[PDB]
Amino acid sequence: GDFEEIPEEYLQ
Amino acid sequence: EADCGLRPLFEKKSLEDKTERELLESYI
Amino acid sequence: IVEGSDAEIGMSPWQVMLFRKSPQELLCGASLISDRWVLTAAHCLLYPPWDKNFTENDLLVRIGKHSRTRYERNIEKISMLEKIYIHPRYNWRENLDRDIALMKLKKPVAFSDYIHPVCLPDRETAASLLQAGYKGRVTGWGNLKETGQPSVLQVVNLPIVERPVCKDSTRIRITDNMFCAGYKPDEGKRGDACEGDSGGPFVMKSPFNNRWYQMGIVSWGEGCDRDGKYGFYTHVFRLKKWIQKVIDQF
Ligand SMILES: Oc1ccc2c(Cc3ccc(CN4CCCC4)c(Br)c3)c(-c3ccc(OCCN4CCCC4)cc3)sc2c1
Ligand SMILES: *[C@@H]1O[C@H](CO)[C@@H](O)[C@H](O)[C@H]1NC(C)=O
Ligand code: NA
Ligand code: NA
Repeated sequence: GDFEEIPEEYLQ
Repeated sequence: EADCGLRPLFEKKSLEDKTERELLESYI
Repeated sequence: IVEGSDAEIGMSPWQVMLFRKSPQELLCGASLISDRWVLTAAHCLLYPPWDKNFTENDLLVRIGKHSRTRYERNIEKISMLEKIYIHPRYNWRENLDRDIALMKLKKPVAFSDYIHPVCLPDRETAASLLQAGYKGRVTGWGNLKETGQPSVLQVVNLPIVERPVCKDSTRIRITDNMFCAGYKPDEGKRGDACEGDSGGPFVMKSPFNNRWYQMGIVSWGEGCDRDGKYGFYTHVFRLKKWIQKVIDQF
């Protein structure tokens, strides 16, 4: 399946 | 690294993983 | 990994997942060689034939994982990349010769029971262990068959293959910078890396000092687990001078 949401801190 | 390649949950505790014996047995 | 088995927890603490920011997806395997350096295949980052050319800001490195899709809170560590270094002579136009890249993490990762670096081989270790018949280990979250995905990290042990046999199995020109591995059609055993596993480590455990060494990098193959075909790996020791150069200079 798809991946689980990772903290937003790692996407900026 | 000083302790590179020594796994906390295996080598460091002197425990072997399920199939590492397969590798070692292949090294004539 | 095709025909492998679930890895034990902490079995490959150097395993790294190359993760794409958007869309969030698994791109390749990689390995931790220090608190700030990750080793992978150049083809994971650059391969024009497939319109692939990722920069530092396009991805994340996830360390200490076991589950492929879950965000393992308090266990895994996600890091951003500061810089990517691809071998100046990486030959993507023809045979992936020198398929190797280094990635510098923005900040060092702290080691733990699940995060720990693998050793790079020395000339003597490579000479002693890189022999036909000797088995190495490959790990990854890649596909379970050529044509689905595992729930946790998979593992498979494979024997290094005689150079002539590697050469006679393909039309691609192979160089001294690669070696191949896998079982022969008559050996009655299977196994291979597959899509999503490339860039990952091929390791061996030295019987002299009990340490794990990364002898290869999953580089290329034609299909996954096909009879009479073999997986090709970048010869890490052969390219160690370049590795030390980059790390020492940068
Ligand atoms: O034991 C091994 C060793 C390495 C690999 C690799 C890497 C691998 C294999 C082959 C090549 C191509 N070769 C040409 C000759 C030498 C390099 C490269 Br680069 C890298 C596999 C793989 C297969 C398909 C894929 O995406 C399909 C999906 N794509 C459809 C088109 C774009 C997306 C991604 C990874 S499977 C496999 C098994
Ligand atoms: C790949 O991306 C880099 C950096 O954005 C760029 O300099 C280069 O022109 C691109 N294409 C190739 C084939 O390197
Ligand atoms: Na040939
Ligand atoms: Na095969």
